[PDB]
Amino acid sequence: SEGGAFTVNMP
Amino acid sequence: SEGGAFTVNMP
Amino acid sequence: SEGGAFTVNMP
Amino acid sequence: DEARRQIVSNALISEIAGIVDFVAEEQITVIEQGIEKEITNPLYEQSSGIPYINRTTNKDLNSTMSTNASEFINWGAGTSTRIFFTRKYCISTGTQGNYEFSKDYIPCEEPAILSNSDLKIDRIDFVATDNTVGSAIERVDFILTFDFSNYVSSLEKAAEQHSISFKDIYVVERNSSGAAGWRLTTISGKPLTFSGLSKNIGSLDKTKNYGLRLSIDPNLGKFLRADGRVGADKLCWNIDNKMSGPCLAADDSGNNLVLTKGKGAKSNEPGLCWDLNTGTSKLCLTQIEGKDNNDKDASLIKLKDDNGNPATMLANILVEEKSMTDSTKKELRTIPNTIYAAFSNSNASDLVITNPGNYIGNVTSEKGRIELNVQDCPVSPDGNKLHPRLSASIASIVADTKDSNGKYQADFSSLAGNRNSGGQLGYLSGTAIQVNQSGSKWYITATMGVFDPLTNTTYVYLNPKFLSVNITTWCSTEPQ
Amino acid sequence: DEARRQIVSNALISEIAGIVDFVAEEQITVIEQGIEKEITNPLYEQSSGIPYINRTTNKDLNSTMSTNASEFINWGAGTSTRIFFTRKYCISTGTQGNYEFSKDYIPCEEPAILSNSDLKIDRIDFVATDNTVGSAIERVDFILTFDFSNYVSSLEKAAEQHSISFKDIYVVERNSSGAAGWRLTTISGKPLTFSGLSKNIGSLDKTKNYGLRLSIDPNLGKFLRADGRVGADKLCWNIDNKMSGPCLAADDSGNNLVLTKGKGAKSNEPGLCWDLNTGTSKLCLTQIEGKDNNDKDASLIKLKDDNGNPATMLANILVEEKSMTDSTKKELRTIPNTIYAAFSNSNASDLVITNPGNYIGNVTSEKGRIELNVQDCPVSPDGNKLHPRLSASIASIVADTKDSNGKYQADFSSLAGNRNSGGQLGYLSGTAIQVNQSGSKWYITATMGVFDPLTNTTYVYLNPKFLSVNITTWCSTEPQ
Amino acid sequence: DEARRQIVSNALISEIAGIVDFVAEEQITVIEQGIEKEITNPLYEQSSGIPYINRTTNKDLNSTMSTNASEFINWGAGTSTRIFFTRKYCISTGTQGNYEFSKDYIPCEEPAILSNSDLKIDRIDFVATDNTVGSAIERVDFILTFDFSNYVSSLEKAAEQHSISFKDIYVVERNSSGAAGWRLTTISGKPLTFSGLSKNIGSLDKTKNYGLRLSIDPNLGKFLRADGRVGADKLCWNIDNKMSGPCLAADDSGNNLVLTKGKGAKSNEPGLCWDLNTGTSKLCLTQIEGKDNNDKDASLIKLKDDNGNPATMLANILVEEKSMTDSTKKELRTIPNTIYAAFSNSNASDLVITNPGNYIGNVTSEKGRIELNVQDCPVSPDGNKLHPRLSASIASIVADTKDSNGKYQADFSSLAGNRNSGGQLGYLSGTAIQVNQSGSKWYITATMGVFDPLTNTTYVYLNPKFLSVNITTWCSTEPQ
Repeated sequence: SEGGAFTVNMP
Repeated sequence: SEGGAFTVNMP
Repeated sequence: SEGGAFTVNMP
Repeated sequence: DEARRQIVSNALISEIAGIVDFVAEEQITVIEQGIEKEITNPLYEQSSGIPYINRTTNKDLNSTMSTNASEFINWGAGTSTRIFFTRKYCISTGTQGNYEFSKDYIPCEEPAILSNSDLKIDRIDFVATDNTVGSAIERVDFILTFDFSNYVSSLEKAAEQHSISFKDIYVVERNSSGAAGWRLTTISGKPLTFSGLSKNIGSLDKTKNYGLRLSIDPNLGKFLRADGRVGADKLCWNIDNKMSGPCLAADDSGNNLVLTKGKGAKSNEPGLCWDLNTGTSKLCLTQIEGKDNNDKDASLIKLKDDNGNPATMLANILVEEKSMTDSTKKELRTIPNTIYAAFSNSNASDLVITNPGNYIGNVTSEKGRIELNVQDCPVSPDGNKLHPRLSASIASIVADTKDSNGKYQADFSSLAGNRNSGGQLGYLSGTAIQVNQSGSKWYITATMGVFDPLTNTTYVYLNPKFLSVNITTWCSTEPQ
Repeated sequence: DEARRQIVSNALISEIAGIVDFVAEEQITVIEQGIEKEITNPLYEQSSGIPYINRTTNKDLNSTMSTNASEFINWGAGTSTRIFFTRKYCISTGTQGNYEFSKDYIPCEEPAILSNSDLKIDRIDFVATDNTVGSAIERVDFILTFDFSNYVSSLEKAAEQHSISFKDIYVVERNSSGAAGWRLTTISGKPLTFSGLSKNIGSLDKTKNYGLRLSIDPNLGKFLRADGRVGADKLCWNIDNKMSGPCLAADDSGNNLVLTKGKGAKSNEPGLCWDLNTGTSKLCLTQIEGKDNNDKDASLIKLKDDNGNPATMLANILVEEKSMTDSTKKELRTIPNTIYAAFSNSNASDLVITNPGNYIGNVTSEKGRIELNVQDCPVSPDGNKLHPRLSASIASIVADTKDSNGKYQADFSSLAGNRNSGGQLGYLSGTAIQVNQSGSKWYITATMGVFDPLTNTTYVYLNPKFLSVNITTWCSTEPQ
Repeated sequence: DEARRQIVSNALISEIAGIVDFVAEEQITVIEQGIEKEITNPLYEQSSGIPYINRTTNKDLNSTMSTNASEFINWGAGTSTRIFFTRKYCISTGTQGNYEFSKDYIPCEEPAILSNSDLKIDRIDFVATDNTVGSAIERVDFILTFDFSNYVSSLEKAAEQHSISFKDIYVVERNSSGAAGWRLTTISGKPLTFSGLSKNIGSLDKTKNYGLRLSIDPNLGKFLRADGRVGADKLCWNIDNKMSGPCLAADDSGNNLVLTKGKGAKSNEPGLCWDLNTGTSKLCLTQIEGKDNNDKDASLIKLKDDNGNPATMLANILVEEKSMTDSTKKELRTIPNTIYAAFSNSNASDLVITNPGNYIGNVTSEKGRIELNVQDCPVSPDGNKLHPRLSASIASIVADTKDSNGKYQADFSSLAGNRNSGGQLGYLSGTAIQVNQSGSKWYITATMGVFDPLTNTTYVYLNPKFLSVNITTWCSTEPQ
């Protein structure tokens, strides 16, 4: 099926 | 019984 | 046998 | 042709065997008003009528056979005899018989092979053990008329196959075709047994009508038999010539055999044991004392060798327990398996997910994945479908980053060496580990977030050699 | 009263059965100074005295009954006979008898009902098989004086219930009240059996004192008996009319039956099997060769079908092994269960712990916790209290932060969709997962530390939906 | 003197009983060199020679005893007979016999007392049941020559001790000393038994040579025997005096006994049970209906108490299933154990690895490591070497740092209090957990990376108390 990543933040 | 939390740091 | 450490970084 | 003789003898012995079965049941299972009921066999009621009470008294195999029609039982064509030994409702209307047996001792309709055969059961003698009405029968003689060693071989074969044997076979003769005219064929006043028919075949005139009298001994004697037709109330084993060993007896259910201690046991720990006699300990399944979770008196089973050490049993195991979420419901599970594995992306091209917010994966075809065959679940009791299960737990995880050459050094592919490849670590954001399945395969994939403080660059890694998991597999009624 | 007659007969048969049982033991278990020891029955020591050597010689049931007091044995009132057939210490000091039997064949004090009943055992005859002192006894006759068809029915019922049967019943008479005046009642010179007392009751004068002589045979040796009063040294089963099947025999312990291979087995793999005869394979518990941890020869048990494939057993399993920390001590464990679960705080109100340094949790009542029923442990052997156990291993964890709408997107409540919401991740500080219990409940709670680099804000989350664990539950002697 | 006569009679009956035992075995267990073999007894092979085929035909005890040397079997001095009834290798080199019996039916050397005693076995008659070669034997006659009521008492005593019985004892005479001159001693044309030598002792002339004929019989294989020398086709148990209980029978393999339901079972659930009779339920191993992984009809075994609740078995369990990777291969595993443990370094001195890039530890001596004893694996079927296995999964992990006192507060050594000491958290880089083994010890060690944002300092920790694992231990065919 499906697999997704994620957003991470910048200082 | 009890439970507790932990402290994290401020930059 | 052996065990080794790892290098971490510096901003 | 002996193939035809064999059919005739098989039918004859079938009839003979059923009749003996009926004589040998003092209590018979009858069907009164739709509910099975045990009643005394009409043979042994001094209140039953003809022919249940008919008895001859030639206890001796060499005594004169009876000539009284209410002592022997005329059988076969022209006789209503069969009615009294078959179910009342062999016809839908009901016959003149008064008993509905729970089982057919002989077929209601006589085997068609015997309707025109050369050897027929013409008359049956019930030898009485005493002179009381309804006395016990100690021998059943079957007079078979010939309409002579070929059939005896055939009959002996058919009786061998049906767990019965003849007490003796006699040659009988009569001057006519009356059922009361049967007498023993004699050589010099000595009744001619069939074994002695080889030497005396010549001194017999063809003016007589001959047949055989097969003598059986119905009484299933009180002793256990090779044919196993004796039920045992119990059975115990001997030790050093005393009856001090374990005993086997049935419980009330009819399904269970129960093993109990013998009188010689100083401890009360009965067991079933297997022995190869190959120099090693026998293995015993032994019942021992225990306590339940509420400290009340109880017992259990232990598979042990002769030293008291536990033994090994190879089998599939199901465990049943209440669901730890909703009680009053049962759950089944098998013994789990554990496999240590790490994901297998090594270089930056496969590792780094270029556009994380937009990335849409295919766990069936993603590089670096862990793939397994779905296990087959074992046998489960009716109405408890077992589902294959799989889960993974984190075993080792580091936020490794590119080195000066764009390669990743931290590697957990072998548990004995996880610390020997260190890598250049950043900050860990965590990991998302996902388990999916098709019809045949388990697919395990993972996503890890890492911040590199050297380059202030954020990376998302797919199935990295930096993350290793312990995978647990089992079958359960609790679905995936 | 047939109810009073039946009690007399049960007592009479009890005495008879005990006496016969003693006669039927040539080797008896006696006690000599604290210990049981096997000695020869005084009946068959040509060195014992009256009444152990007393023998009559009327082998024929129709022969003259002895009239010699050193041949028959007077019983009952006025006789010291009973002393010689009961334990020496039926009284605390000791009687004139010389033997302390390990078991009471007959009660030391005669059934009180027999002290004044209308039927009493007056004399017991030990019929000798030859003319040697201490010879074997081939029939035990009990002469019962009447102080005649009612009581025979009752006695036969009592003997039926006590697993004995009378060889024959005779009518005996005497001119006075001496124990040696007993002779057989005759009709035309023929001893009157009880089966012939129906026709000859009128030709018997009331001037005689009459009684019955019950004849019992002694042993039930050699052949196994239906009531199971005969012990087997072993028992083997037939295959194709040959004694080539497995054998069961008791080992020395008195607790174990041992199954061994038959002579027809081409392999040495004995087995016990269950068969439903409903179209599937029978299930067999078969012993096969194996090797221990030192690769020395050993054996194990295998539960398999007829195809050699493992079968399934539903049961609770205990495994015993030495503690992997402190040797010399044994520990028990059960088969575990695995539960995948995530915590359930989703919104900022429940998730964020505002002042972490001050927070004191109440793991029993915190929002988003995982709560389970404390399982019940199975039976364990005496002195091994089992404690319920629960543990948690991390399955997936990410450092999620508020999104553009103040919502947390990452959710691991379903293992098959852990990657479906990525969320907006910060830097992970780790997690603390705690397991507590009340009397009935497991409480699983967790605390996660997260730094949000977008806001430079420090967060502590309580029971978050972005943390999932594999919960392992089992029982063990090792406590929580 | 009856003491010497008793010794002589004991030898005679030993010989008699041994010979009788051989006749009563149609299938005998022979040793064809290195291995037991079932062969047809040479007595009942129509292909064997003298003296195996010799048969007399005097079925009647009053009939003429044979005078043909190829019919009776001459015994004792001057005869080579004993060779054919003893083992082929009673001398290390070998006799003229062709059979190596697995057991001695009679001793190889005739009892030393019988070489010169006054009563000797002179001739053995094997009474044939018919006129075929190798026919079954129905009576064994032992002609004992006197070199007469003193010896019969002794012979009867010795036979009483050996579980054999004389069909009859006859007086035989001969005019000279030939083995075929034996004829039955007659009084007025009627053969003289031993139950008539008392009254007819006077009419016998001393000019004849006298002896005794003890007649025995071989086939005692109709009713199961106490000594277990008769095989059962099946065995069923009783309930309430009916043959409605479970049944045991051997299958074709020779290895398995099979339990099946009785006719009284309302359900088809056969079971074997253990019962202590100490006030608690018996434990039963019962076969029940089930379904396989493809929902096809199948069965399984259930260990249950009388309430239908699962029961407990203490044993080592092996599970067999196809490898979830290669499929074409089978793998074995044991039931695992779970241990919660945390590492045990607490202070900064032990925690901090000063120079990680250069640091190489000794996992067998590092402070704070987890150390356990390597488990022993249970017995496994031949060719399935079991290896001890161990794995660790992360249970709790935080990136703790030094507090204002240089101490670390986070502690996961006790699962019930993992959250009670919080610590001062930085950013987690992850952990590398390593498991190694020597011959006797498991060593579990770990390395954790942590960034402290307060001091902008990078840390590497060794075996920290704020990292805890759930340790899984088991045995498997899959290596470490």
